Amino acid sequence: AQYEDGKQYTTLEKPVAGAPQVLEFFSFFCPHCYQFEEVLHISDNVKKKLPEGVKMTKYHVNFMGGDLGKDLTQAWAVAMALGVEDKVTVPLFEGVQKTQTIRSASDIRDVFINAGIKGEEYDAAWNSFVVKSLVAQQEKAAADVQLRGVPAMFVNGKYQLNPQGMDTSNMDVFVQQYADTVKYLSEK
Repeated sequence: AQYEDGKQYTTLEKPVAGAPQVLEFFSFFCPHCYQFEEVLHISDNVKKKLPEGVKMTKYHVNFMGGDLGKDLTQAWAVAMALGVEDKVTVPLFEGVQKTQTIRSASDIRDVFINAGIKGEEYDAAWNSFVVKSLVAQQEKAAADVQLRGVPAMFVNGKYQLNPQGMDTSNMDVFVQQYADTVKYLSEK
């Protein structure tokens, strides 16, 4: 075939019912995740090729960066609750991996303040039970699907993208192949 199990995707031997359609995992500590966001714009190009009425979900993970990794998963919960993903993603990435100015929860908070979220509103979100369950959601979904590596994308809780089995000479070709693969898996 042109798309083969084990080549551009693997299949979960234990499928995850009730899963979000397109589910993506990342960590602000994850170097390929940085590329995926800043250089490749994977999420965005996948979206552009998906049907619509297709929900796209992105979650942070705990297993990188110890204590700060968990702070970042709670911070990403705040970002999702406030709808400000598109305003903090880049400075969180650069703060962790480029400038290395994020070392504490307070430094994470600074990024949100600078992006214009109000102090009171951030701290209230940070401490809210809506955010707590949004942290639990991120953890449960990672737990449902065996997750030991990022970046990772799952489609309908059954198919996992396998970018190792795609071409990397051309960055644009890689992205298109990746997005086309998600679309193919989507209509499966």
